[PDB]
Amino acid sequence: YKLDVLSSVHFVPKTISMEDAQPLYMSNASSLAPQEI
Amino acid sequence: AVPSVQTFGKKKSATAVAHVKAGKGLIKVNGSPITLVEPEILRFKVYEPLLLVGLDKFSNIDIRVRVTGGGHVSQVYAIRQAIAKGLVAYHQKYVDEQSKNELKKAFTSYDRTLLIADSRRPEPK
Amino acid sequence: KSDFKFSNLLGTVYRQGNITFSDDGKQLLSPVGNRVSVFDLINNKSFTFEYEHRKNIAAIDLNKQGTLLISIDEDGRAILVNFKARNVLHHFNFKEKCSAVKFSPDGRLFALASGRFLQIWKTPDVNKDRQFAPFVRHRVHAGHFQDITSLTWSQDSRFILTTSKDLSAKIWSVDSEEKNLAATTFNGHRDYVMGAFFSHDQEKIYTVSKDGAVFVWEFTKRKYSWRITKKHFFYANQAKVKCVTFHPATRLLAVGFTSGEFRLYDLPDFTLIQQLSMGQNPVNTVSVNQTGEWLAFGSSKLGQLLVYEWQSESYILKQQGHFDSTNSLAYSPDGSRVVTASEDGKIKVWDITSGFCLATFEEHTSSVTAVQFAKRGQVMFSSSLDGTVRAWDLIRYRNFRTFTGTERIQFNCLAVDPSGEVVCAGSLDNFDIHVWSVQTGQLLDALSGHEGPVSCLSFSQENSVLASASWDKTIRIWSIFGRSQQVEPIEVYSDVLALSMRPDGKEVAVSTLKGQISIFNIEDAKQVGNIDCRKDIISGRFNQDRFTAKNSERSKFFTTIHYSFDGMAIVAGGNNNSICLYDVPNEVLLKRFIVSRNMALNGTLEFLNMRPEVRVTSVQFSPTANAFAAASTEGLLIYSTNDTILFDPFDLDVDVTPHSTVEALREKQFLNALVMAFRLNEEYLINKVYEAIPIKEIPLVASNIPAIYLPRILKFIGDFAIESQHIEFNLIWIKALLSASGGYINEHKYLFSTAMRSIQRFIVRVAKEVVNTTTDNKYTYRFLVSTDGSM
Amino acid sequence: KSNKNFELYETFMSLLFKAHGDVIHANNKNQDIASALQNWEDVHKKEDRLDDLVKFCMGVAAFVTTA
Amino acid sequence: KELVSQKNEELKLQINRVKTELRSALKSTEDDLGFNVQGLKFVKQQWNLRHN
Amino acid sequence: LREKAKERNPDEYYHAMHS
Amino acid sequence: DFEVVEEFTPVVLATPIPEEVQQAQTEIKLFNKWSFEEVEVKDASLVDYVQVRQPIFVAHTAGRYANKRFRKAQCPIIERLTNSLMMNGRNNGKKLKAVRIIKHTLDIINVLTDQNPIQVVVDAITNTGPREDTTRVGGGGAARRQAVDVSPLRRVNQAIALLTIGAREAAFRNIKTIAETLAEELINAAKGSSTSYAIKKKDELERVAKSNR
Amino acid sequence: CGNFGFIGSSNGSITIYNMQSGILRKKYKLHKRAVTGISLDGMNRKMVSCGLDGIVGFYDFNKSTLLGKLKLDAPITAMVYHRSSDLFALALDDLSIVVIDAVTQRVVRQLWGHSNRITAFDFSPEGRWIVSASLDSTIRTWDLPTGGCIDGIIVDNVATNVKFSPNGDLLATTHVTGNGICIWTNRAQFKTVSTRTIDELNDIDFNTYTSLEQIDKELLTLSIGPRSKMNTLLHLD
Amino acid sequence: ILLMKRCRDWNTNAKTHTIAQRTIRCILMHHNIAKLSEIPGMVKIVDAIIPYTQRHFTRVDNLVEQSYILDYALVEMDKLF
Amino acid sequence: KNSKIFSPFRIIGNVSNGVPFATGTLGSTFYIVTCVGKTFQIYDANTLHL
Amino acid sequence: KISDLENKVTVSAICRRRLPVIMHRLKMAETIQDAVKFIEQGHVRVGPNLINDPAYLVTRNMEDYVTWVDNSKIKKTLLRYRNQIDDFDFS
Repeated sequence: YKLDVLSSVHFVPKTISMEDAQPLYMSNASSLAPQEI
Repeated sequence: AVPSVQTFGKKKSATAVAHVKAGKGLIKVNGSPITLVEPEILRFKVYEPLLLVGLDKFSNIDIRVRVTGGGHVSQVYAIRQAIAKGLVAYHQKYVDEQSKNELKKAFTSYDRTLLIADSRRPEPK
Repeated sequence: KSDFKFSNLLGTVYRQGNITFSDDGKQLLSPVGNRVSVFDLINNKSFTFEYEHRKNIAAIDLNKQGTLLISIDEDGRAILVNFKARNVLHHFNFKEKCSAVKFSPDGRLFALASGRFLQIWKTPDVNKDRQFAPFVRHRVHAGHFQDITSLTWSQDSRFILTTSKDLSAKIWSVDSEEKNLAATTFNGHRDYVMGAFFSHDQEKIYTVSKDGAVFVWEFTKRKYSWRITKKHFFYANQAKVKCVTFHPATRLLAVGFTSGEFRLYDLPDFTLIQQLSMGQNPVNTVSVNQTGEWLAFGSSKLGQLLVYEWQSESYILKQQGHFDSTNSLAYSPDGSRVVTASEDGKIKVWDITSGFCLATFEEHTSSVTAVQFAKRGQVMFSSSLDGTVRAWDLIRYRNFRTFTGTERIQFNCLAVDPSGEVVCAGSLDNFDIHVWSVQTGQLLDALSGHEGPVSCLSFSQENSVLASASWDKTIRIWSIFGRSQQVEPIEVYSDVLALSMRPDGKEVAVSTLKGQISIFNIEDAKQVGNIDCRKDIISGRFNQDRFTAKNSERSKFFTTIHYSFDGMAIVAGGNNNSICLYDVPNEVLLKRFIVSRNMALNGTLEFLNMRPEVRVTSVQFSPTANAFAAASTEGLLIYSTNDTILFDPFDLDVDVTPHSTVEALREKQFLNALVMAFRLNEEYLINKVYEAIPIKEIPLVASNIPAIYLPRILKFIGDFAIESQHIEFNLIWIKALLSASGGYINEHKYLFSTAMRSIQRFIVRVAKEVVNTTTDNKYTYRFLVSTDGSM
Repeated sequence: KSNKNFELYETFMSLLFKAHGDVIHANNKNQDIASALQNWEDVHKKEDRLDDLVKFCMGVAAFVTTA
Repeated sequence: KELVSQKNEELKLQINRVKTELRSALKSTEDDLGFNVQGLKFVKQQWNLRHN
Repeated sequence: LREKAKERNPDEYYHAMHS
Repeated sequence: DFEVVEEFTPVVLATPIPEEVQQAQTEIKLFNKWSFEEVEVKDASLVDYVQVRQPIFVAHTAGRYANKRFRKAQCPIIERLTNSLMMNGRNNGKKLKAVRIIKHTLDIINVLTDQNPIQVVVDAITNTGPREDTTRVGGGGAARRQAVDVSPLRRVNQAIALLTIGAREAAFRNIKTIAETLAEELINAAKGSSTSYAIKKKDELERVAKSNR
Repeated sequence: CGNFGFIGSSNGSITIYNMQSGILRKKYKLHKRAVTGISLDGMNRKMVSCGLDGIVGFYDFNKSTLLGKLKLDAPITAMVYHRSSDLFALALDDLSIVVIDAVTQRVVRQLWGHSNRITAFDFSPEGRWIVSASLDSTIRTWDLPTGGCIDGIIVDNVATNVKFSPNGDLLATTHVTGNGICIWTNRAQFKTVSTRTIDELNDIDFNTYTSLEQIDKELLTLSIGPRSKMNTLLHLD
Repeated sequence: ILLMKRCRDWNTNAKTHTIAQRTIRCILMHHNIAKLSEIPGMVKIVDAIIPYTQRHFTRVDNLVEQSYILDYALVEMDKLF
Repeated sequence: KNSKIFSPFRIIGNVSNGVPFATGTLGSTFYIVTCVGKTFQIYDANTLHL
Repeated sequence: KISDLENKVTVSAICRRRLPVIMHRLKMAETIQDAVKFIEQGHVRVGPNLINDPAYLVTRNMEDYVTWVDNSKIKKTLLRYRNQIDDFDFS
């Protein structure tokens, strides 16, 4: 962070839990490669 | 103090420096007028920069062109390049930009070797 | 034809401020950046409001009739919007800092947290016309010692609870005639009181503090006034209360702490209904429905938004933008979804019919550069600065190849031929063009040739030639297939960025650094024309300058170009806040849009009397939707068009009127009525005559249709059949159309390309899904009857 | 029967089948459920006309676009 | 583009015959495939409904 | 001096180069 | 009725430009004598392989016309003519000599038979270029011929090569020289007289193709 | 595009000057009496001259030829151009308004109704309405799709000039008296308004058409509403 | 279960495939479903059966979708004369 | 007479007609109040906004 | 160098990537005292885009392209003193 802010043109900003970043809602191991299965 | 502009053009080794400034029509190559270009058979190759656009775009200017180096036909290609890009630079920065890119569209519609040269050498197959 | 309104805003789903539901739970509206957005949560869609504050936005609400929104920025620039038609209505300036606004439940009045004071205003009306001075200040109150941190309204319009950073929570009456009822000042909390709420029966007042205290004030005895009958504690370890709300009609108190946690309670007994956590960064605002079911949260550090149904503990939407990053985009060649690729280093796959991030792809370490689809849009690619490019599919949603150089070199751009075999990428500090085979993930060749760094690539789509372009002022036409590897250089005047190629594969458009666009034929090498574009972009005067606001060549060039799929319009954007779009055959600007007016962004306006800076990095046209996406510093920007209000007909004359079309329809000359409405080119007339043509002559009209309205008819049938309902009627129309005139579009392939994409992604998005569902129903029936299991 | 909300009725029936169609398969060929889903499929088997229509239209669209 | 422009009633009858019998064969084998995959997914899902 | 000519660096500028 | 005026002063530059030059500034004629307008290719299948849609001033447009496969079919037909004519052992790189003898050549085909010389050279190309041809089929060693056809690029190339080498063979060392013998051979090939070397070779090639087809 | 000024004289000479230096660029001369209306497309590809001998000239202006010369049967006071929909409206002196398009050159709408000299045109920015103010002290709003009036405001003073906003909410009308410029706010973009001819099928009246729920019984529909509801319902476990 | 192992072996092709699908059809329509569920270890091979027959289902679906160009050629040959 | 599309909003560019404008004090900001033809306007006397 | 990054990368090296001292080592200026004046007046681009803050660290792969912009007084007087002012491309 401190290196590319020094060396970049534009600025760079930077119990029970969950997660908002996922591959897909719908597929969910019902989309697997048949060669791998 | 007159509005002058200066451009460069070059084929293989010849070099042509052109000074376009607000004058009254005269067009000179090493002092000698444009009617007398040496190889005598490419005189229209040096004419067609001032023949695609009409002489009324040359009524207000005058062009003195020094030319050194290169052979005969490389010299006359250098003069046509210097004439064309000097005219479009003078119209770029002393009269209207619509006339500038109208001239540039006319030259790049005739052939764009009148303006910039393929100056990058060969392919190693 | 260039009537590009600003329709949607994908990306950055919440930035700063307080999320609010509508009068019902159907429309969740959120303070994204400068503007606001509205997500329709039942008819699942999204739009973004067309207005724009002058700074970042700070507080939003809409009144309980749902017909009037007010947003208010960080300084006092109140925008009042008639909500049900998206027209800006009034432009007021409050004189100082605002903290939170709140409409009264009847809708007559609203209240405003103006620092240490409190403002009380009555709203204007929306039935009567535009006034001039419509804000009548009702009353100010000045009883505090420090700034107000929140307000809550009573159920009736009589009392407000003003909770502040000074430890008082004060109850204030709305009219002075009954002021002697309760003007009292509940003290008692240790540090800051951050909420105060009435109960349903307004005899109990809860007050919630910073450290996690809940105080229940009640009017009991020891005339006799307002003692504290019950104290509750949250007992988070070092997580103070960051936001609160309390829906009284179901007694639900939602409290989000400053460590990504939120709990929520049934308050009068104080039982912990539900406790969970969102991240390692504080939840900033909460909101409830009117009916207690939906419950939405907004975390401001990463900029993510939750909604929650807590009866059946499940969500409806869960999105997350980025923190100041959108580095490229790409559509799919069936225009139904759009990949954005974010400079934090992660890929997102939005869908344009919804507004939801249906997929993240968190794989890359360092920054990402560009994305590019191939093979009808179910294989995409992504190039990083980490040192690799990599493939993805959009069926399994997984990598399958990680192409890399053996040298740890970053990349800048990439492209891929339509016959999905080879993948080219273009770096910054080894001057080459690498190509990999996508069948076997190896490096095919180090296809050199330039003298400097390359900046922008594209493969063709008809001959699949490569067209690289590099900072040696040179573009370079490559033919890499079939025993030859033919090179052909073309030499531009100045430095070169930003290549794009026409979708018929006959010419290539390139930007320059000397503020110009050129187009080059590629079976030849002569030009066609150069659009001069250095007089019609307005970069902003920076706050770090000595120079002027126009002469400084800051971003007087175009960092990204794209063609349109008809072949004429070119859209172009640069590091300045101006999006231009041109056409090639006349070399003139169709239009110029400013992208933003945030003076928080530094180089935004022209006359301002490090920083985030406004920038546009990738622009593309839609393959079907007649919209274009920009990838700004804010997020994805979607400017859409329509066949609506612009009245742009096609060779009408004196007799063709909508009355004449509808009387020809009732006199049943259906083909004459259809061409009489398409000459007029108006939305309701086209839709009416198209629905009201009955079924027994669809072969007659689709055979005797003219040969010049057919791309318009195909484009309309597609863009009506996507969001239509009559799928068998649409399928009958398309069957008749491309059975009667099938060979003609095949001999005139190119001008039907922006229509034949539409009716093919009409089929593979809804119709084939419905048909495989009824296929599965038929097969499950056939199984459950044909076999016999009686245990 | 009435051709309205066709995708919703198809997904309702498939939701029924994959939710608790196991009892349907188990005491299959009882007279009540046999005639019930027999007339259901006597109505449902007309609904492959749009199957024939999309298998026409997607193939002809791909053909007249590509070749 | 020449197969359209040909003029042969015998050839177009032959095309109709080939078309209807080929689509009958392909819909038959697709019927077999779909009935098998739905019966097998029922078998697996009720096994998991027993003791997942 | 031939080596400095082959590395001339064509963008040098001082106050003394006005005349 | 309709009128457009653009220039208003009589434009005369301070250097006196010749009147033929400022007449040519209206419409570009070849060598300031011959209009590329009203030149049509009376045959089909050789349009867009001859190129008479660009009025040039002199056949010396020295752009790069050979670093692609088919992009030597767009430089104009008389520039390809003078460039194919320039080559022998006595002359390579003598292109101003080649241009001056093509200038004398088209001047005297004007003074003999005034259609216009570029029209004469274009339909001379079309009548010259052969249409069927023979190749050596392998057969293990048997000298059997076989009949093929020729693409229009091959027709135009072999046409300009046959015209040039026919003028070479017709003024190797006898009375005339290359200029007037190219004139006479080219007007014979333009008329279709079957007295020129070009149509003799075309008839011979098509005759052996017709024979062992 | 701002690089060309067009001037129409009292002897038919329309002179086209370049702008940012002031030198003359070209000079068209078609009319033989004076010239009253000049305009030009966004594409710099079709310009229109409109002279009160009664003739309208369609020129190319990227070449310098003309390619159309329509004649009319009245003198012409004024002209206005809607560039977004290639249309342009003409006053006449049989008191008609004739709007014609600059591509197909037909006489596409003939609008009667006024009773004196008309003195103000403007096209609304969406191209659906024109507003004309006329010396019988009236202001009429013509909808050219139906080719008919919508309302006629009888303002007491004669309205001199009528312009629109770039985003069609404001009318700026000046009258013959009163120093200031009167401003009118429409109720146009707030709700659709009727299309009914006044003097002294409700779908096409109010310019909108809702989709009916189904055509007939044997034509399938889908779920009237969203499309992800089916996928959520099939996969929500 | 031995024949089912042979069927799972045969299923992952495109030539030996319709044979496997009609074998599993005849077993599935001529046996007991609770028998086929409580045969020991007979889910560990039908879970490998189902994606291959799903892939073949989509492949034959795409081929029978592509087969309508003969219908298009028929309607165009009817439109010719 | 009465319209149906355009409601009249504000005469702009007019600050007086000849009627004597009046003045007064709204507490702090002195306001002048002028007559224009049919309607009246109110201006501030510190910034001369309206 | 792998483990001896403990001793060499100091202030005198981490400030040697700065655009003033890279400018002075590229001999684009007399000294830092007016190199900061040039790059604060906004005459100096690196890559395609202009850079104004005089604390920028030009990287390894951008040291080759830290050159003056077109249309600037110093580029004009440099080409005037060399007498090669090709005035077609703006200067």
